[PDB]
Amino acid sequence: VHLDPAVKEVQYNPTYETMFAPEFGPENPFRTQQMAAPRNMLSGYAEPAHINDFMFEQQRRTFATYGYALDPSLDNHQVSAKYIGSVEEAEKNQGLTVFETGQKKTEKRKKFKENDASNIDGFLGPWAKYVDEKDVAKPSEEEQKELDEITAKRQKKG
Amino acid sequence: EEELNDYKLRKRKTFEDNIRKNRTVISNWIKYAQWEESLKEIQRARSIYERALDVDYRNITLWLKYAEMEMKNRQVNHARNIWDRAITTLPRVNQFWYKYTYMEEMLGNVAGARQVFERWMEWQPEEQAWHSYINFELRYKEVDRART
Amino acid sequence: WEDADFPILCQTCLGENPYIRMTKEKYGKECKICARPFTVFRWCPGVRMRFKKTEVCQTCSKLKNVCQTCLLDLEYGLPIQVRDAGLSFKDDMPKSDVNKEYYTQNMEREISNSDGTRPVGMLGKATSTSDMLLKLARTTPYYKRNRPHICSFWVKGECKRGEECPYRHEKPTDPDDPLADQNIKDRYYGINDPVADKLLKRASTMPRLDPPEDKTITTLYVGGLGDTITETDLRNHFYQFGEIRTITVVQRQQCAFIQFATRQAAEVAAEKSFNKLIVNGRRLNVKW
Amino acid sequence: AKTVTKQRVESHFDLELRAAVMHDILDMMPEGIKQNKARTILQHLSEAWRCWKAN
Amino acid sequence: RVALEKSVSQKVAAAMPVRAADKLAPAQYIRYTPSQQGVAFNSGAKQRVIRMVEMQKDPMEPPRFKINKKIPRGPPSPPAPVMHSPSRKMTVKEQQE
Amino acid sequence: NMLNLLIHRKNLNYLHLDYNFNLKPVKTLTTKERKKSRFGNAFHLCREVLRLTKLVVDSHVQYRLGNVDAFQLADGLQYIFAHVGQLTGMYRYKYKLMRQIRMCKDLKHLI
Amino acid sequence: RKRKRGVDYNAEIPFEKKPALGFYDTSEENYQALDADFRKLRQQDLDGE
Amino acid sequence: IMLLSGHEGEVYCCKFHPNGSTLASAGFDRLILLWNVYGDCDNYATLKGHSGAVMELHYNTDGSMLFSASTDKTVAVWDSETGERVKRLKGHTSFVNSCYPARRGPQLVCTGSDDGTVKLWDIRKKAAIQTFQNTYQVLAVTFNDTSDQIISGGIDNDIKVWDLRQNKLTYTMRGHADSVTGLSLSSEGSYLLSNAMDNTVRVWDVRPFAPKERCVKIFQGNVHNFEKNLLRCSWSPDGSKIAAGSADRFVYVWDTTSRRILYKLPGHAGSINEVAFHPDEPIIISASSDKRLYMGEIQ
RNA sequence: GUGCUCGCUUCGGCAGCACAUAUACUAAAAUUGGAACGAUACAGAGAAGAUUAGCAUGGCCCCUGCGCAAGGAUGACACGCAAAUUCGUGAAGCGUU
Repeated sequence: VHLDPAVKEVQYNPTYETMFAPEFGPENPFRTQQMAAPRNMLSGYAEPAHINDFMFEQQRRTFATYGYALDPSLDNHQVSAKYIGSVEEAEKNQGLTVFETGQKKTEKRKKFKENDASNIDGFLGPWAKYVDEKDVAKPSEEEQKELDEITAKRQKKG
Repeated sequence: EEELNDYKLRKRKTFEDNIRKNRTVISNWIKYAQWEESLKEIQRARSIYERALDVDYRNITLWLKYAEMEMKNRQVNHARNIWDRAITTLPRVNQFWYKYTYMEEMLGNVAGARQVFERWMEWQPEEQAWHSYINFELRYKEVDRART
Repeated sequence: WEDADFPILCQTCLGENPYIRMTKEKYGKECKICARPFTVFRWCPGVRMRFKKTEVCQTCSKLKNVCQTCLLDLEYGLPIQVRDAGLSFKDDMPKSDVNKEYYTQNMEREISNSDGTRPVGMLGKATSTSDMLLKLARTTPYYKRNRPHICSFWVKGECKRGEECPYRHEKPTDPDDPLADQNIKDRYYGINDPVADKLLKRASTMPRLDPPEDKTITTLYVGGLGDTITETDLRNHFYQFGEIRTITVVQRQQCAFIQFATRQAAEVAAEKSFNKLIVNGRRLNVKW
Repeated sequence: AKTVTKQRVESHFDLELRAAVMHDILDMMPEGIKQNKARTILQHLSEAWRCWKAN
Repeated sequence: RVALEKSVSQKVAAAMPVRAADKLAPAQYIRYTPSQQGVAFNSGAKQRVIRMVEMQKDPMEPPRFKINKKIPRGPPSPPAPVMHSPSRKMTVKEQQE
Repeated sequence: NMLNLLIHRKNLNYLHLDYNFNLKPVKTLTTKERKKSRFGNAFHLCREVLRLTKLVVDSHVQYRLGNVDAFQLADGLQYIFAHVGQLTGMYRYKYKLMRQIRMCKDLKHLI
Repeated sequence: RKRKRGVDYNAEIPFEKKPALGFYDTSEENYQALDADFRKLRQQDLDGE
Repeated sequence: IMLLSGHEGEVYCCKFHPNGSTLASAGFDRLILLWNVYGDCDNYATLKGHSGAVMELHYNTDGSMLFSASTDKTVAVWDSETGERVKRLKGHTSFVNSCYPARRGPQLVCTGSDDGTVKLWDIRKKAAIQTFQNTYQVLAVTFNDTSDQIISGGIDNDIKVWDLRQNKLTYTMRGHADSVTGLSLSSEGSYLLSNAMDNTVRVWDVRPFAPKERCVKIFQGNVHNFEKNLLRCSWSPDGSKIAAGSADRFVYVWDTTSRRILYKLPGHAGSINEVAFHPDEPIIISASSDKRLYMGEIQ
């Protein structure tokens, strides 16, 4: 009721009923999607959070490893929490994070080890290469020729 | 077209160099605007007058030259906007009021002319201005209004 | 110099993960258009991608109303040339460098004195929505845009660094394709943008109101009504277009014939009455 | 903003004299005067100075 | 004074540029509502949360850009209406003297 | 490398800076080149300071190579600091060094 | 061409301060272009007598 | 409205002193800052004795003693006049999430920890008198009014009530779906307020003669986010209003009778961990993770 | 990966727990434009006759210099058919009411 909608920096404590009650009247049709959203700057609403460093960083890491995360938004519907993204793997992997003992632990890649540092030109501690997938890749007998064409076609321009 | 553009470029550069050196010499602006007017490049001429107003808006002769150029080319609404701006910024320049009414009178907009006259009388102008308004009604025999 | 605390960025650039780490570098690079230094923000948009950065300052971004990185439009994600041409709009901003500098300071003066948080000066010239833009606009991301660059050594055929290689090992687009020759300036001003041209030609082929050459029939046919739409529903919609007096319905076709007092009203009616027309959840086909 | 160090002194002062006289001649004229002949008044000052030196 | 002393400090910061490195770690979070909401765009969420870190300026890097380049100055503010009294009648006799 | 890059950045490539921080020109200059290459006292002071380091450091190099006795090294450094005017020309570009240059002569006489 | 200034006055209206605009609509009215007539016009004719 | 900056970290807990004239605040910075309520709201303490995060503050009913439960595995007892750490109870193997001192004398204290133990104390003795072993972590404990019962809420969702005399679990309450971050008992002792991570605040009949279903009232409208903080709950002194911490930055006060919101006050930037009422005047303080305390009059 | 597991239970493998928890202007490149004297022809230095010290003034002109010093021909340029609003007298001839 008694509080302006065009308001900032309210000096007193307004009651719920005198601040959250609706604006009356019909909406205009003359406003596009960007124009109707409550933006503070040209693309959206930016406001300073103070979210705890360990919890931000954990969830952020979690999405990169799997593709699910717990929703950071702070209104949406105030009713029930959900995961986001590939939600099927959230229920599947029992909602773990990276900072936990994983459920899957299989099919590890194999590498050399010569942890002695006594044979010169034979030591490789943490610089060990995987044994299967190996240096000096080139993609084809014939794709090379097609890339030769493309570089030749570039020569015809200049 | 190249010789025409080179003639344009050479002349404009000499005008701009003279304007950069002699900004307060308003007569340089008029020469440039009149040269574009001779080329009928009205869109360039318009911008020269507006830029010239930014240096000395009070120069009466500058407003006149701008308004005259629009009237000649039948761009009546552009000229109206120039007169309406002029009377708001420079109400004491009597000449503007007379010329504005004179446009409406030639166009036969006897009604519109009155509005310019009525808004003028609000400022309480000199005696001679009133007589022009009186004579306006007298030319059209509205004796009872002339009385009021 | 432009010092801003947050970059104007679209959702596709911003990334698929809602937890973002980004670094703020004051005056790190010059703006690709106006050459003024600006605050550069750089972020990793996802698991495998380019680790993007802002290319143009917010000033240039405000004027067009575009994302600082991709330069696609914050309302639709289309390119600038498509959006302005659809509204028959044109930009008066000068093309030569010296006059552009003059114009730059003017807009700086305007944004500093006005509210400045708004496109509304440039948007105000053409605020109207158009059916062309709403059809073309992306409803969904295009993350493929974000994918890493092509490995130049791999194209040479001697790709050292092996399968570690974060750059893509796939064929580049053929140089004879006109779509390769793009320029940021040309995309920004909206001149000879090949991506725009492809869109506009395609969009032009979309169906349209052909019948009005029948200049003295004024009756509309509408098809697909079912049994689940009343006369009154139909009559209300047609009444917004104009003046009417005939309604007749053929139940075997499930079609109506409705006649306007003028063809002009009928043609005005037909403008809305395309694939936009939905009543009671049924989408209807309009004929003369 | 380069300074009036030493060699600049006499040329600077003669500018400030003439710039001051410009202000007075604008103010002293009645408001309906022909907005000219300012340069003519200055040339009389330069002549009066020369006559003073020559006695 | 708070308004001026701050602007003072930005001027005074020029006077001694190299007396020490600046120290900078105010790594702040801001919460953001993207305006152009949709079911697909954010992978689901209505909002996204962003960590801001000011990047470490290299002490030894010289000024990157040209500052001295002069530009044509923009036109002024819109002209104020002239509120004078009516032009009082000049006479021929005084005009001659 | 620093003073070398500063020359090449201005494309004054007709000047040469040698490994003992002399600057000499490879040809007779035009007036316009001679104007463009007239570095100020700030550049020349820093160059001559670097010369004074190299005379010190190379003396230590000569000793570590075994080309000179340790006793020769000591007399070498002593010679440098007494004679920095004669050996480096610094006082051309900053006249106040005639304080220090005198004082080293006094110390020379004293010791 | 090796110049930073010059040719810009041929590409567009150089310093297009728009006319002020209000109370009468005047986006509509527009003017006849210059009659070229490049078979009689002379350099003396553009400058005038 | 008054703003109280100056905590370097998250503010987990805040309590008014029982006489209303002074205020205590503490949190992630490990310091306990004592504020005057009236005048310029100035500070006049740093309490320094802890080595880890202060999880909860409680005064004794006369106000001479301040109790601070900490993640450092210790409970500190402070003299409010001098600021001396009077004693250090050091009996717990894991983080101390909560404490609460007895309403009636003697000076008993009870505690809940992540080691799954609920330990009773007596300030006279250096060791725990009794330990009840819960199967899972305990997030909040309070006494009842009669000082004979410990009520504990934990991550096992159920509310558990022990009896110190029989040394046995005596009744349990079921209905909450998630971890009970906060418990608080009304000044009359009849009712308990509970906050849980299932986005519900509830009032339970703690009296001996309750119906079999003890849940009397359910309140909604707070949010628990991904930080999973221990959002606390408090009663108004008259029992007419309840407050709950919420992670959506809004400060919630409900009317207990009408079950409506009455104030939903913006302005914090982070999760609000605890909200406290002043005992006599209608002043409310809310402690948030934005490193600020906001204090303001309500009507 | 390491250590501990009164772990299978051998010294082979696997499981659990504890500690340990997210570098990189991501290239060894492909590109894109704008620049350095200085030679080639051309080009000649202000003050009303001539030979000349200069100090100024103005700005999308710079160079040299650490400079709020000082030089660059007085650093160059400025040299201009330098026309801005708004009229009336007096007689003489011709045509019209």
